[PDB]
Amino acid sequence: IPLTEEAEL
Amino acid sequence: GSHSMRYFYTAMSRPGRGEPRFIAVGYVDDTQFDRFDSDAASPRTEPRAPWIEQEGPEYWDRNTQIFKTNTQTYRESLRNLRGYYNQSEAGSHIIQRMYGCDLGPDGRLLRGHDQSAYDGKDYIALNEDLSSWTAADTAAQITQRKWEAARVAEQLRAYLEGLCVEWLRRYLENGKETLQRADPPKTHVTHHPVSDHEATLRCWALGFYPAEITLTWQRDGEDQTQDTELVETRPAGDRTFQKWAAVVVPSGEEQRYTCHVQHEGLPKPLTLRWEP
Amino acid sequence: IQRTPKIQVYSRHPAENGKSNFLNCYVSGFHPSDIEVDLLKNGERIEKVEHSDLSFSKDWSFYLLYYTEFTPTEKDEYACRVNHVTLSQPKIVKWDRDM
Repeated sequence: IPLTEEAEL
Repeated sequence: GSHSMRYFYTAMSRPGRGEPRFIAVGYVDDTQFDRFDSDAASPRTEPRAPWIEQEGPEYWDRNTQIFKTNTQTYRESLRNLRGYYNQSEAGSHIIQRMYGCDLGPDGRLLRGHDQSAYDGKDYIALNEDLSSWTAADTAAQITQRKWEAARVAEQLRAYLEGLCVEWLRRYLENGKETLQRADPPKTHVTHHPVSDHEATLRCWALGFYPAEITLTWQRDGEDQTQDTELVETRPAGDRTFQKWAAVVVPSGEEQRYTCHVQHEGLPKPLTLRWEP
Repeated sequence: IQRTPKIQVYSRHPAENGKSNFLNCYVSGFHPSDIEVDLLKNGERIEKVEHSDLSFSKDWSFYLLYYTEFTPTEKDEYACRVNHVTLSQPKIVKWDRDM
């Protein structure tokens, strides 16, 4: 399962 | 054996041709198991391995929500980085990210990974401590500062040590008949005269899984690295891989050469010679 | 900033004339991701060719597999034609069952 709540660069 | 899970994201801008494409693929070891493509007619997470198909609707909804959100997030990231490098709106640019976990033979976390690249160059990476970052340049330092302020490393650590490992173990169990099966290479040596004076010996390895393999030629027991043509390991299309190694040898000296094969699926390492 | 594709053309199974097989064109080591790949039979583009989902290696370079069903014969010539921003003109790699 992929990472949640990923933040922008 | 040891296993890993990775997600690979590509976000590519294309000025004049719509919004940036976002594609995500997930792998366990050398087996792809899911894909998401913002360019699909109806973007949704799709299964790419039989053992993932048993996951419920909640799983697929969750994946798709994440990837749809990522599509927007990575578009903002592309805008940000264009600015960090003082680039015009005219060119196409690419952000790539790869992250995931490695497990040891014990099933425990060996290490976690999280790396990003911009236009094919390393940009920012999570260090092995899962607590600090390595920024490639002053642009990536801007990202690093933002990520430190937002506790992103802590977020990645929690994921890598928790959900990543927990789900990888689940996939490995559900797909045990394939993911935990090493298929040995089928091997043979072919002989191809190039002239009166020389001939090519080619050592073949076919139908193996996983892709990791060691293929080498020796002459009188001495490694022939510099004189060996070793093609990149290549996918057969049926989950398995192929590779070959070739050396050009003097006519009549063929028996001084041996091909050595190492692979997880083999009962024991192979030593092959040309058999006329 | 840009990397030209490596190209391998080969069959899924050992080639035997008259027996159905799969023709593969594997492009790898390239950047950026846009790439044009055609499989050819006697110089003519094969239709309905399928390909893998875009992914990349540890060094960030992209790779794709293009493939189609085919029946090798003595006379028929197969090849892969690749175009990429790094190439001045499309590169054609002929299928050689010995490689």
